[PDB]
Amino acid sequence: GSRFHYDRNNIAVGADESVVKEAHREVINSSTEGLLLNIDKDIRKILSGYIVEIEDTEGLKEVINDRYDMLNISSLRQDGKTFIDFKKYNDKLPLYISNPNYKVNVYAVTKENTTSTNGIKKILIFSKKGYEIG
Amino acid sequence: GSRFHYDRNNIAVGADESVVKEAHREVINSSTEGLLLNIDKDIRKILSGYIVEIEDTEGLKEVINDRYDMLNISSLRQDGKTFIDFKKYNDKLPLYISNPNYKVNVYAVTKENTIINPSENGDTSTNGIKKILIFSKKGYEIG
Repeated sequence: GSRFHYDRNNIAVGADESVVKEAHREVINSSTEGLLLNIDKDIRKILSGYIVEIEDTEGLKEVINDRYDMLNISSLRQDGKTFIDFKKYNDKLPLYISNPNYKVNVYAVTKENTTSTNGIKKILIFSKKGYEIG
Repeated sequence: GSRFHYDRNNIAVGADESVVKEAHREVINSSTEGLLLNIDKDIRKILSGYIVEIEDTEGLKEVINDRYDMLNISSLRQDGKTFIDFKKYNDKLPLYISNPNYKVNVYAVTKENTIINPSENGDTSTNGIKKILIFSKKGYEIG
């Protein structure tokens, strides 16, 4: 099979979940400001961005960057590493995690899956409890 | 009161300046290549690293390792002592102190005060980082 999904002009616009999931498996650093990781350029090119969501112990979810045009929250450091920035669309503040058992879920959105983010098809690429984040 | 400052996970991430300074007070060797000293593991754990600065007689200051991602100049050597390496981000050379009255200042940066990622303005400097002076000696006081 092929690692990526291609559109009708053979431009890569997506990938199966397992592929996207595996590409984000190496986290260098996590904190309430965001995630630092190495992401392959060819993976970066198939994504429109990321959705950031806090989930409480009752399973209730809150999307922090909750509009279709607030998905662009990752950028590259001078050294090539990717920072997915929780603060950018959170009033430039770190995430507030009120209980260490709350979860921070980050989802990747592929270009073929791109006002709200509900209804956006997305790929869970990071999920940790507050006590497991910096 | 409490020796350390604790984060939302009840992990120590800082402390009052008096505690940090006191934990670095006793230096085994100071040279232009850096500082050798014993630091308590529990203090090491609350630090992101150190900023090294040369300060002339007129008070003009030069930070040697000036970036948010260059604080990591400390390590444990074979005997468990900490060595704060002045060469690491100094083009791999020892500090050049032009005049023996000039100072070398070293500041510690605690985890709660560290800069994890550059600002949205794209600033990668330590200017403005909150930091704690833990060593300040003139050239003639330095090996």
